[PDB]
Amino acid sequence: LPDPLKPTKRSFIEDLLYNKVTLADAGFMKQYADCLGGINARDLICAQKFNGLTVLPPLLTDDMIAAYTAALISGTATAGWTFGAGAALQIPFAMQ
Amino acid sequence: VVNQNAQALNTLVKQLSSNFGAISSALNDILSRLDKVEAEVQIDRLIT
Amino acid sequence: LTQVSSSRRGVYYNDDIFRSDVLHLTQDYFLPFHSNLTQYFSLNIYFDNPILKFGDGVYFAATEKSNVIRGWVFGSTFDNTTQSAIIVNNSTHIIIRVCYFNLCKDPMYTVSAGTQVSSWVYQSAFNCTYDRVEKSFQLDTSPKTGNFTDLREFVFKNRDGFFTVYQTYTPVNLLRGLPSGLSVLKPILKLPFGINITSFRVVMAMFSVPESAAYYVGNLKQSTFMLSFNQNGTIVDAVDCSQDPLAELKCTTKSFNVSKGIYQTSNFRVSPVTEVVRFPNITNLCPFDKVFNATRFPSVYAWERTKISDCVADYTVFYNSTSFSTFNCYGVSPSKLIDLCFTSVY
Amino acid sequence: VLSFELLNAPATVCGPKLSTSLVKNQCVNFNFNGFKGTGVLTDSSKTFQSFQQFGRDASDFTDSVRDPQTLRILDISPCSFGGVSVITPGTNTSSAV
Amino acid sequence: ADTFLIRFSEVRQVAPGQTGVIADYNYKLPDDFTGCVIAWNTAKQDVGSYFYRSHRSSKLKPFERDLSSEENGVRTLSTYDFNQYVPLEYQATRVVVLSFELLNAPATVCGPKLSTSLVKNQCVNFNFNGFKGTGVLTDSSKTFQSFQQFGRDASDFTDSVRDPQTLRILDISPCSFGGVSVITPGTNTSSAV
Ligand SMILES: *[C@@H]1O[C@H](CO)[C@@H](O[C@@H]2O[C@H](CO)[C@@H](O)[C@H](O)[C@H]2NC(C)=O)[C@H](O)[C@H]1NC(C)=O
Ligand SMILES: *[C@@H]1O[C@H](CO)[C@@H](O[C@@H]2O[C@H](CO)[C@@H](O)[C@H](O)[C@H]2NC(C)=O)[C@H](O)[C@H]1NC(C)=O
Ligand SMILES: *[C@@H]1O[C@H](CO)[C@@H](O[C@@H]2O[C@H](CO)[C@@H](O)[C@H](O)[C@H]2NC(C)=O)[C@H](O)[C@H]1NC(C)=O
Ligand SMILES: *[C@@H]1O[C@H](CO)[C@@H](O)[C@H](O)[C@H]1NC(C)=O
Ligand SMILES: *[C@@H]1O[C@H](CO)[C@@H](O)[C@H](O)[C@H]1NC(C)=O
Ligand SMILES: *[C@@H]1O[C@H](CO)[C@@H](O)[C@H](O)[C@H]1NC(C)=O
Ligand SMILES: *[C@@H]1O[C@H](CO)[C@@H](O)[C@H](O)[C@H]1NC(C)=O
Ligand SMILES: *[C@@H]1O[C@H](CO)[C@@H](O)[C@H](O)[C@H]1NC(C)=O
Ligand SMILES: *[C@@H]1O[C@H](CO)[C@@H](O)[C@H](O)[C@H]1NC(C)=O
Ligand SMILES: *[C@@H]1O[C@H](CO)[C@@H](O)[C@H](O)[C@H]1NC(C)=O
Ligand SMILES: *[C@@H]1O[C@H](CO)[C@@H](O)[C@H](O)[C@H]1NC(C)=O
Repeated sequence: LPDPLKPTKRSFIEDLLYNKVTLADAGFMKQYADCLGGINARDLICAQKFNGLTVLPPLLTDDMIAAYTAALISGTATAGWTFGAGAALQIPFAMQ
Repeated sequence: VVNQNAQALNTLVKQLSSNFGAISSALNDILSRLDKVEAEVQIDRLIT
Repeated sequence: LTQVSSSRRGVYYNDDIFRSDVLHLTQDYFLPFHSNLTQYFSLNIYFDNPILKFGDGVYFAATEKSNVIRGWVFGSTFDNTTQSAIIVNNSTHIIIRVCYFNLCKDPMYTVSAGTQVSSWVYQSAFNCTYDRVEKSFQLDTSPKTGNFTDLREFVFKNRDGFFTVYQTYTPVNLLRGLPSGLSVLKPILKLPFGINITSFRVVMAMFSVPESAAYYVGNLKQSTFMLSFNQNGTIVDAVDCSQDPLAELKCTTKSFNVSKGIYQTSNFRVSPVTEVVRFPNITNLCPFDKVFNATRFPSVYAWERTKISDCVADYTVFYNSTSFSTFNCYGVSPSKLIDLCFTSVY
Repeated sequence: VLSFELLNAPATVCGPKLSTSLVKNQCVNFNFNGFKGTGVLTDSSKTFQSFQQFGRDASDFTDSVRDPQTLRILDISPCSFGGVSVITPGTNTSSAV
Repeated sequence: ADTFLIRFSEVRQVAPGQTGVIADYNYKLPDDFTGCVIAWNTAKQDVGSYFYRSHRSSKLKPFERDLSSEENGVRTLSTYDFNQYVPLEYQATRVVVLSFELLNAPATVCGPKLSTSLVKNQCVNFNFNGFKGTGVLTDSSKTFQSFQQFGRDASDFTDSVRDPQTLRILDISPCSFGGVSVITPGTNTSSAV
């Protein structure tokens, strides 16, 4: 679960799962200012933008997905198997 | 998945250097050498 | 010279082919949507008809009151050394002549209300290469009228030696200005002229000073238009895809109707307007006389080889001297070597 | 029998043509020693050799060119820039985007 | 029927995409030309002095004409002498240039051809003012304009045509009709289908 005493909205294992897939090589998050400068005009991303090959961003961000996972884990811990059928029913974790 | 998408986009970018049977792989040295009578049979090869 | 907006005006038939039930996209010269035309008056309490600019086409819409606007005079310099292509009614016929004209400073007319009719369009003509007279009209109402009644729109296009005229004529009840709406035209004339046209005028009827008239002059520009056709073969809808994002979206989606959502659009936004030319400054004329016209050319089995460098390539000096039996080029076109630069010539 | 050639070298034989002024940061169509194109010219800072006229990309697209006058380096960029999306409701509902 | 008279060596310049003294300053053809060029040598019946523009301030547009016998301070009109006893590259040559167009308009100039009878509801190969094609002809109830000859489909396929003999509208349909399936057992078993 996320730590409320931290600036990040993701947990420790969720932070370790990030910084393991290198997304910088694909150029998913690139500005148009550095492409128009001309100093690094021989990049492999600015040619894709110059030839009309753009990459659209995903709808859901990472913070929303982290909130979804945290909600699912908290519902599993506090309620158990019964929050997927109807309303959430509290039960101690030992009895679950 | 990331490597495959990046490789596909890089291949699509790099596939612009094939002349496809025309006299050049660029549209600027075809339009600045041949007149409009016989330059239309070279641009269509590039488009197709 | 006040400027009035032209809302969805000036749509004609740029192609002579017949099309029905089609959303075909053209790329030709059109009047841009919501463009600002100039307003020329003819009030008495003046008479102005300056030498206008005829570029790739002209949109001419005149709100006449009683036949004040008669016709047009085309040409290039309006002098003794260039041919004009007037289209003027004599109040009974229509004469289309392409001669060497001798027009005055103000080509006025006179009306029969003042008991004086004398066409003063031009002094004399000579070396005329085209002339035709047709009487497909009735005599105009020479007496005047107290308000504007009808508006006539005209478009002239000169291309490949062919002069095409498109016209429309609609009745309104106007007091000042130009109405808003979509107007289509139809071809009536496809004459062969053979002259080049860059400036044109308009002839107006004076009474001894006219009462009231107004005409508007626009210039066509290169643009992309999407047109709609019914089962009759007429245009019922036309959108200029260079003014609004919705117009570009309609052009990209290939339909006049769109649903609710977000779509990616193509680029019909920018267009080049000025040209940049950069050449090295070399002024030496090439030895085209000591290479071509030598004293003794060598025999074929011992042909020589000469190097050419630091030159300018001007074939025009051969135009009034010699005629080549054959001249054929491989690799480059024989018409694009005037403006080319080479690195080594043997 | 004349036999010309075109390379990435300084020219020696050229046709009669008058040079004009240089316009930057605008969508223009240019002409550099018979290399007719269309793009946006920008004062560049890349380094060439002592004889190179125009550089090339990975897709054989000319992006940097040296003008024959003043011997500077100019960068060429496309006139259209990026992707533009239009968000709209239905046409029967409204016409605001 | 554009007609003029040039030297014999310049006939190669009357073509789409050429240069010289004829295709630059005298008479230029458009790039999308659709016509015929005819030229023949008459060095005996054409004797005199004929002029041509040597130099000009600018080139010529397609099918453009200028009769300026003197521009600025110079004539810009050189002359060559046409006679016999002269080299064949320097002899007169009449040139006639034609220009055609095939629109959806009534025909004016046609070739010699004899018209036959009209057969309907049969698979025949037709000919309507040079429009050669195959199909089944039948009477149509569609309404045309006052000038148009053949109306097109949504796939640029001519489905209706007007016969110039009797002014009426005909419909054109393909000879083959739809999909026809064959049901058979194995060949080694039988041959009935
Ligand atoms: C129509 O032809 C005339 C006559 O050649 C052109 O008038 C001159 O054209 C030259 C071409 O270099 C210009 O430098 C001059 O400024 C023009 N005007 C005068 C008064 O000499 C005219 O430009 C041609 N029109 C078009 C649209 O090409
Ligand atoms: C090449 O130059 C020669 C002279 O070396 C030219 O021949 C003569 O040119 C003069 C010029 O004043 C004429 O008056 C003579 O009639 C010419 N004589 C002959 C026999 O031609 C010649 O015209 C030039 N051009 C070519 C293509 O040979
Ligand atoms: C052919 O054209 C050339 C080029 O214009 C003419 O040569 C010019 O002649 C005049 C008059 O003698 C001189 O003032 C110029 O300096 C010449 N120009 C050049 C570039 O040499 C020539 O007279 C024309 N006629 C003939 C018969 O050759
Ligand atoms: C309106 O006229 C002005 C000049 O007053 C001109 O610059 C402009 O292009 C015209 N059109 C529009 C749509 O503003
Ligand atoms: C124009 O040409 C005519 C030809 O008849 C001549 O009479 C007249 O004097 C000329 N006008 C000039 C040169 O101003
Ligand atoms: C009609 O034009 C002719 C010249 O073709 C002229 O002589 C005649 O006067 C004109 N008619 C009228 C009524 O002005
Ligand atoms: C037409 O031009 C020619 C050539 O200059 C001249 O001889 C003739 O007189 C002109 N025609 C008229 C009617 O002036
Ligand atoms: C076509 O135009 C005619 C008049 O020529 C009119 O009666 C008819 O309604 C029009 N048909 C359509 C489908 O627009
Ligand atoms: C949009 O849709 C309506 C309903 O289908 C259709 O009749 C109409 O022609 C369209 N609107 C236009 C082309 O402006
Ligand atoms: C001529 O070329 C030189 C050398 O490239 C350049 O410096 C100069 O600006 C050019 N123009 C003039 C008018 O001297
Ligand atoms: C000639 O053409 C007319 C008009 O289309 C037509 O009525 C006639 O049948 C044709 N044939 C003969 C033999 O007159």
